[PDB]
Amino acid sequence: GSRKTEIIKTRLVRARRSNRAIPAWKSELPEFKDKYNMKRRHWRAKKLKIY
Amino acid sequence: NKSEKARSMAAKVLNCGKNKIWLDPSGKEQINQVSTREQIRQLIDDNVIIKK
Amino acid sequence: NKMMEITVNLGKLTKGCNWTKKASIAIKKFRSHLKKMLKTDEKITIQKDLNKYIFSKGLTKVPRRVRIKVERIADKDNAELNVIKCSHVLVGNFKGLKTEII
Amino acid sequence: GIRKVACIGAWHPSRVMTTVARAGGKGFHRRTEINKKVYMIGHGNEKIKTEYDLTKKFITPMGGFPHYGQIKNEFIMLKGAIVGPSKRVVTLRKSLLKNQKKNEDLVIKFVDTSSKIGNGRFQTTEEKRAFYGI
RNA sequence: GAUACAUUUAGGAGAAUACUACUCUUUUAAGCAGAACUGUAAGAAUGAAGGUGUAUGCCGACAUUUUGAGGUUACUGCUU
RNA sequence: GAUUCCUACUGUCCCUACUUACAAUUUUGUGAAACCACGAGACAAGGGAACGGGCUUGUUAUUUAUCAGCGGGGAAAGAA
RNA sequence: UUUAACCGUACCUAUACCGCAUCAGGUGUCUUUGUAUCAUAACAAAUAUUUUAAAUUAAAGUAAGUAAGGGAAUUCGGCAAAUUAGAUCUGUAACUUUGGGAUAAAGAUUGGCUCUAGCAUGCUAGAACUUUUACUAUGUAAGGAAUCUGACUGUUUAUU
RNA sequence: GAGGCAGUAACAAUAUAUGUAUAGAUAUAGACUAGGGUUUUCAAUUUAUUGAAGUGAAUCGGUGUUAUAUAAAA
Ligand SMILES: [Mg+2]
Ligand SMILES: [Mg+2]
Ligand SMILES: [Mg+2]
Ligand SMILES: [Mg+2]
Ligand SMILES: [Mg+2]
Ligand SMILES: [Mg+2]
Ligand SMILES: [Mg+2]
Ligand SMILES: [Mg+2]
Ligand SMILES: [Mg+2]
Ligand SMILES: [Mg+2]
Ligand SMILES: [Mg+2]
Ligand SMILES: [Mg+2]
Ligand SMILES: [Mg+2]
Ligand SMILES: [Mg+2]
Ligand SMILES: [Mg+2]
Ligand SMILES: [Mg+2]
Ligand SMILES: [Mg+2]
Ligand SMILES: [Mg+2]
Ligand SMILES: [Mg+2]
Ligand SMILES: [Mg+2]
Ligand SMILES: [Mg+2]
Ligand SMILES: [Mg+2]
Ligand SMILES: [Mg+2]
Ligand SMILES: [Mg+2]
Repeated sequence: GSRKTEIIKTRLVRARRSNRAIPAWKSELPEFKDKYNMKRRHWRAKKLKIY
Repeated sequence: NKSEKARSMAAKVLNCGKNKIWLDPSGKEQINQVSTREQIRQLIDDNVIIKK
Repeated sequence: NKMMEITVNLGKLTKGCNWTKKASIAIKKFRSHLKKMLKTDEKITIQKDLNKYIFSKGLTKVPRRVRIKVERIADKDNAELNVIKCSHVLVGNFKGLKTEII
Repeated sequence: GIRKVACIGAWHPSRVMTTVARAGGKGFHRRTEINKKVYMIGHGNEKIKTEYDLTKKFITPMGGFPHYGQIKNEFIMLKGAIVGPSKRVVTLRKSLLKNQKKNEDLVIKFVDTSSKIGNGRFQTTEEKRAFYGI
């Protein structure tokens, strides 16, 4: 809400980084040919609980 | 058809609402290539984008 | 190729419809009225200055009469097919005017 | 709701009887009624004259009958109300009953011919133009 | 059940209608006239209890005449 | 706050009638739930766990397989 | 003057919060133009969103209107609806804890235009002319006579 | 895991022969805090998916004093 402490910003930056699909350079490998990410979240559905 | 980008940017330059801007259907070609604030200020002086 | 001029009153056509939609109904009843006279069943199209005059009072009210002219033109999809266009004609007093053929 | 009947039947018998009132269609039925008196028989083109008037006039009122027009043929005039709307077939037949009661004669003074559309005040068209004076 | 006939549609209108069904069919809709409802149109002229002051000039609610006028056809009939 | 009587007022009533909008009736799109021993047509009397849809003697429906209403019965559905 | 360190500065105010949801519910503070002779109510500015079935015809519903003659005979009960109402001038009872009761009750007046008269200069009295007669679009107390109980202003079973 | 009832109840459905316009219709609008955390902006492909870019303080908030042995973003 444009008035954050130090801890709230450092935790919020790391939680943005982990919400991403698999990159395209890895998907061409035989290991990850059809595998896809399952731990994605939506910003309107589920809340992050940071306060 | 980049009509929505022209309506929103030209509202900021004149400090006016979106409903007052009148585009010109004759100069249809020039509006599809706008990307800067500078190109709009020449379009107002050529009366292609006028105020109501 | 001949042109027509008819007087059509919309107070007779839209008598007893719901007044919440009186202008919008007066267009659909206007289309079926000319399919009754002209036996041909191609299509009926309306010029923009005629459409603006019907909506001049609003949805609830409709002006009494209107003077029109009707011609047959070519289509915008196929060249060999046809369509019928209607247009507005300005006139002040409607007394004594008869339907003529141009 | 209000416009309904409250109770339909009792517990026993556990069906709905045919004598109760139930909603359905109405109209376009067939009826038959008796004892309508005949007053006058004539033709429509002719003028009817009585004794108690000085003027003579046709049977069709001013502006014609509503939804009908004019009469150009023979006609009959009888007393009372008759089944159905205008312009529909009506069958006439003789009476079944006998020993009808004798009454007296029929003396008709005048027949009305005013317009039946609005409140009409004039009998013939000459009374209308003599009033306004053209 | 008897006696005749058949393997019998499309589009509009209403006296018929919840959707079906029904009764009829080749003329659609303008404009006049007959018959009605409202109650005297706009414009123009002449007046007006007065008021200003000079320009025979401005500002005035309302009244009379043109006017039983003007407007409309969920009734009949003509004409192109 | 609880109770009775005068005046005015009125569709509360005698006794109901007419007009409009929104849902409903007709079309397209998205598209559920309660409930279900078997239900394949419905009744009169009998006996029976002393009030049968089915058992025993009698009387009876049927439009090419519908559509819209209604609340008599299923001792109707909810809650050991 | 290579003097003034460390952290936050995007965006949403309700279809970017909480009620399992793109939920007719709930949520701290401030600002906001014009007509409006007490105000209120209402309308217009400003700003933001938005695309295509049929219809003079059902019954029974949820809302809003009108009714000849009678006026509570309907009903446990005038439950629901109707009547009164603004402003100016006269006028005001029994009772009383002497303050009240009282805006008691009961009557009369109200437009438009042209002037006259006061001084405080935009407010108030009076006069003449005229009409299908004047708070009423919106807002706006039915009244009186008695009995039982609680002194009064106040509070309470969030959901019978 | 899949039936009947059933495509049934219940909800959504503005005009133009040529339009980046001419009209209609409903809703007062805009800023600080609590809560949300990339929803911001642009490009490409169809209120979606992927990828880049974007937050600059000596004087705007916190960091300071205390409310009679841990208290203020008004
Ligand atoms: Mg916060
Ligand atoms: Mg109607
Ligand atoms: Mg039949
Ligand atoms: Mg509807
Ligand atoms: Mg039995
Ligand atoms: Mg027995
Ligand atoms: Mg059924
Ligand atoms: Mg038990
Ligand atoms: Mg900033
Ligand atoms: Mg900001
Ligand atoms: Mg808030
Ligand atoms: Mg939420
Ligand atoms: Mg909400
Ligand atoms: Mg209807
Ligand atoms: Mg009455
Ligand atoms: Mg009366
Ligand atoms: Mg009584
Ligand atoms: Mg009684
Ligand atoms: Mg009451
Ligand atoms: Mg006076
Ligand atoms: Mg008390
Ligand atoms: Mg309670
Ligand atoms: Mg709906
Ligand atoms: Mg994005």
